[PDB]
Amino acid sequence: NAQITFVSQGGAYQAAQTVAILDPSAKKLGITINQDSIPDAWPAIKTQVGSGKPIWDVVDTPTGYCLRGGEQGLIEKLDFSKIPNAAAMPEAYRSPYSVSYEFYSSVLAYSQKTFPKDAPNSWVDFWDVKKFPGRRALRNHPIATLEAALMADGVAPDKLYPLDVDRAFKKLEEIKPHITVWWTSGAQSAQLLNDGEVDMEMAWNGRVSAVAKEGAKVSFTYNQGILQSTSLCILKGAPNLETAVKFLNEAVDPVHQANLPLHIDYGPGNPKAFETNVIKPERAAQLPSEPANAAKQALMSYAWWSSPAGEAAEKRWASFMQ
Amino acid sequence: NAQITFVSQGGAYQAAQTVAILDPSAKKLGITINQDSIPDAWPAIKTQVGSGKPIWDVVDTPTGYCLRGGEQGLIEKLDFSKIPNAAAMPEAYRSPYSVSYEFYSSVLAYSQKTFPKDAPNSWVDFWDVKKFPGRRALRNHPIATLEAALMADGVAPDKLYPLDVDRAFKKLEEIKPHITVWWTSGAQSAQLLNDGEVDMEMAWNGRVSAVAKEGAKVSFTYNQGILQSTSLCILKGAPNLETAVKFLNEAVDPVHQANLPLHIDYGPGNPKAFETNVIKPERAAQLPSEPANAAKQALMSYAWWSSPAGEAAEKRWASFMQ
Amino acid sequence: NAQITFVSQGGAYQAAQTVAILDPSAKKLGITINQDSIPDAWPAIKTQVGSGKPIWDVVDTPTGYCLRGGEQGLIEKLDFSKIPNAAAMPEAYRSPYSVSYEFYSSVLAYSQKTFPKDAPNSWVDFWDVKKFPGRRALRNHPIATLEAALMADGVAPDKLYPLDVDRAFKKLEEIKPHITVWWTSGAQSAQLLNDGEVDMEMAWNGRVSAVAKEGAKVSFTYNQGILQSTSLCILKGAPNLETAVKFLNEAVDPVHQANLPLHIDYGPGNPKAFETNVIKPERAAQLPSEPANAAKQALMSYAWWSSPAGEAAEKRWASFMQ
Amino acid sequence: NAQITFVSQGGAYQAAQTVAILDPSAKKLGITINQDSIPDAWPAIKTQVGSGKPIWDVVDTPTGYCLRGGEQGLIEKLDFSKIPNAAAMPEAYRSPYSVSYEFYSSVLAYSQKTFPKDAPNSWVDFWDVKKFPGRRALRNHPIATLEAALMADGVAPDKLYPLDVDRAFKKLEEIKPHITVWWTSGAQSAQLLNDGEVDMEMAWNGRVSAVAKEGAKVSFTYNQGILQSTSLCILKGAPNLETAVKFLNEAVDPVHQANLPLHIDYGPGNPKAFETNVIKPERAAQLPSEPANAAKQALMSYAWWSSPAGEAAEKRWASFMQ
Repeated sequence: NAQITFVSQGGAYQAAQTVAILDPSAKKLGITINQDSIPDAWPAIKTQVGSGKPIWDVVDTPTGYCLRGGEQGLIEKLDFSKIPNAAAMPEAYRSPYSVSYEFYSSVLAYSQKTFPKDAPNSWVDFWDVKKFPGRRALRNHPIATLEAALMADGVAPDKLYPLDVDRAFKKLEEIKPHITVWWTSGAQSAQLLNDGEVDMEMAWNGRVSAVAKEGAKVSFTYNQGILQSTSLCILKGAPNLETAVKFLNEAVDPVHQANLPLHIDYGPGNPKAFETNVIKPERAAQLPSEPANAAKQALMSYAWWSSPAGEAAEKRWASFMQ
Repeated sequence: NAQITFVSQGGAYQAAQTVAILDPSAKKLGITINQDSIPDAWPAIKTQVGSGKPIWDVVDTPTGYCLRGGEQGLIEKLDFSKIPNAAAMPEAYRSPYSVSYEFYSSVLAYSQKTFPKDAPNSWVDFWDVKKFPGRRALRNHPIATLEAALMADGVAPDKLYPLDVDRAFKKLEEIKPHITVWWTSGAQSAQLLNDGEVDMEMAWNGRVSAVAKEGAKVSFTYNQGILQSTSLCILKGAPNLETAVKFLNEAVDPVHQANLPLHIDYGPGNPKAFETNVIKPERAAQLPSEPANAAKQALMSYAWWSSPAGEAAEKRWASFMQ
Repeated sequence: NAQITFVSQGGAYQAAQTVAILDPSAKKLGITINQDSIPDAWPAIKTQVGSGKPIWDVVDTPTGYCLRGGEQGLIEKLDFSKIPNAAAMPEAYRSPYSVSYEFYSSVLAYSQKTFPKDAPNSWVDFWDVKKFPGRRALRNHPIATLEAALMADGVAPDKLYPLDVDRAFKKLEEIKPHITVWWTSGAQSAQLLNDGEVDMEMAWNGRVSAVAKEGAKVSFTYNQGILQSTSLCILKGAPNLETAVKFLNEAVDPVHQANLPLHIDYGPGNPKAFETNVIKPERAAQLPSEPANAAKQALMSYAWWSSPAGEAAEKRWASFMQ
Repeated sequence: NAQITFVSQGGAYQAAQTVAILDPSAKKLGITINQDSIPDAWPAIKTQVGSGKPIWDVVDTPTGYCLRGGEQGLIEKLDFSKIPNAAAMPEAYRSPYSVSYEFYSSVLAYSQKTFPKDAPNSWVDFWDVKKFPGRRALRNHPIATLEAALMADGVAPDKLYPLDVDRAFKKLEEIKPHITVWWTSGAQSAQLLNDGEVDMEMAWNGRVSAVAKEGAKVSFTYNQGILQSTSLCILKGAPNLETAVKFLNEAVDPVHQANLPLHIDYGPGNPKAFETNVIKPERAAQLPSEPANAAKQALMSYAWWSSPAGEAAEKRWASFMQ
């Protein structure tokens, strides 16, 4: 009869979670997991927790929000001695407030019709409209976008942080007159590649993979990709705290975690998933957080984005868009 | 292996569809159903279909949109000779472009803590601030909201259309100083009830149901509720038209339809679902479209809302809210 | 050696507090009271409390903020059995989070040079530029301003709430072309009366009293004044909670409280102050919260201003100012 | 009974002035000193004096403003034959329009938790992110900030003026990606140190002192601090000119001046205060303007900052921050 409410970003992503993680976890614990979905949980987290009576227990959200939340007292400090699967993960994969749930990438996607050979392969390529002609799109948001701009200006993937925001914006202003559209949704970013409105764009790898698999002649590279993650955390005042903690342990179980990539092109939060032999070699080669793919990417710094510099960067975005 | 992309509104609702309709249909047809989610599909549908190469095949959307969509050539005129389960539904449950999928209600919800006995039971009660004191919320949108205002003014549920828009707005302007919050999302509306910020509000019955299951001392009545529906349609140019047509038939199969209420508090688009003996009597009595429940409610006129009068009413809403 | 940090709005007000309340309290408890000042404490309260380590213990702020703070979990719930002076105040003068500290009024001030006889005496007078010619100023803020606009439109002082905000703004738009300036600071509002730039304005009674006493031929009426208050509260995570609680008890001691009006034209938060015979009859006649003065005024509803309707009213202000 | 209105910056600082200077001066002169507070007096001074009827008499303000004010005819040219305590101060401590009131510093403050030993001890250290890792803040303002940047670049404290503005900005642009927060108020700067959001920052020494007294494990050094002052001046047209002139004389009486450091960590405007034996040796050694402490610091040039070059430097700051 025990119960929690679990919230993620919906779509193929949440359906994939349901098959690999939510349903096997509910069945194993003997609980009911009520689901919700929201594109961006942060403002609702603040309102819910502030009231003292949030309707949500467990939130799957980009890791920076968990950190910001913990730092502002909105998120439960986790007692890891009650979450052995997470405690057995390496320290880099968790915070005092959260545990890595899955890895995704913002990548340079492109048209194989425009580029059957010699595709753009880095942000320096993306910025060079002369050497690589074609319509382009970036996300209407500074996250990952600033990192790409800095890499286009020659910064090494492992020397980005703390971001030189002034420098990133100058670089973005430079490319602006060559950006056909600044997308606001994943589906939009997929449609832009599918109908050939752009020849290249930054996109989430899951969106690119899905449209490719549907038949679109598009692809992407992990080279200079921006490697990101969502994490699970528990809201302060969660009405089902004790049950939520038990669920957290199952949600990062290696075998459950290993099953996620069987249903969607995202890597397991828990790297022990690769030890289960659930993920076949071919499949593993496609995932954002497979060692060789991860080594090609900039690892997003959630310390930087959760800090005041991240907030300030976001405030400058609105100003930038004109 | 044939496939389609199916789009709905995510959350508990899309999870419930997956268990009852999507997975069994996919298994039965031997296909893959890729899912996506979006709050409002209309704008993307225009863009996708106008490109001639949409990424979505089948959309689940409030029935009114299907009507406007079909007229404007954004969705397929269906051939019901190929969709026998739909063809056998009464004509009132379908259009030339769509089929009723699911029924939900906008209802008067209220705190049982505040109203242990003698709860408000109609929009007349909701407008009666001296008899029923307390904090109140309405949705920041004209749909259902205008009908409630007319019923508040004594119009009978079965005599609403065509709506006397002037009269609705007049009643609305009268309650306005007494509205605590004009909510904008389902989740917000549930949180408002859960944390006691409002003692009564219009809300979707599914949201109220879910909060009450979590343990909140709240309830609602179907009396003077506004009975609404979503329908399934196929994008014009859908890349998997044939498979999509076959899925629709499975989507409104009476047994699949009957399983939906087992997982969420919405009524089946196909009334034949009540004859399957799948739903328990006690559970049936809780559904928006159960006959006894439907009889207390206003049946939304999608013909009126999709007409020029409906458009003009939406355009006024902006002026009203500010 | 015990210590607290106490924060108020500075100026003559804080100097007056220091003589009547802070210094006698520090001396009686044997503690050190470190002082700070801020025009509007709310944003800093959120940042400080959110960090878990606020530098402030006790905040004197308009009562609505204490309520909003308590409702959002930023402010300590007071254990009144440890604050006998406050527990002995009537329930209407405290909340679960705060205790009334002092009363002030927004009043209709005017020039005795322009109006040596038949001065404007209500908001209806203020809005009638024909019957009462002269330059006018209001505050650049909706607080008290909306209440006055509604009273000018004929609403009774005791029938304002919940505010009909639409109606208040229409009324404010009507007077707008006749407002010479919308003041942003108390000192500015005093200077406007002193140099005759306006003949009448809404102003805080303390500002008007001070400039009058300095020699300016100005006065004001309490008729249709807006009666307001600040309250003391303790921030969650206060580094000196226990000492802060002890201080709270002394800060609303009747005799200390009775001394405040000897140094500034504001009424005691604790009405028992009038029982001490510290405040002379003549002096008492000048105070915002003396029974006869209070009876002439609209009593500001902090329930209304601390609620979402208050926030929405504030958001409309920015839009209004053009 | 004669009176004046005295204006300063409120907070602990104005409270400390009241005990040490205002109350004793009022008692000695047999007058009433009405107080006001404002963060920045300049704009109001222009308005008040331009009306010919200011409400303020005596203003306490950063010395640079006095110079510009006097030149533009906003404040009285003082007659020092009537202010003997001022006349006997060295000429460097006064202008024709003002007298040094109090000395404060902008200092390198830092966490002792983060730096138990080997704390940063100069702006060179502050700029040295590899040797001294940690979060950092600077004030969002060019004053003191530019000097720190020049010292960071190796300029000696006594060789700063006229400032090489280009070089300052170049150094500033270099540290910029490493600045966590650009603070805007003293209180914010104290909170940042107190809650560990920064491990080092420029801050006013009074703010750091106060936070350290509260128990925070923080400190600062006078090394390469920027030594600054406020002065007293009288508004042109002051309604109580004669009384104001008499107050100034009492305000810089050596004994009154010597009492100020007993209540706050600022140095006396009148150096003769050190000869009164009022201040304890250990306490003197903590003051910004103690000789040994002054010798480690840059003495702000109010002549430079008030010049056209200074104005031009302020105008560039806006361009730099965005």
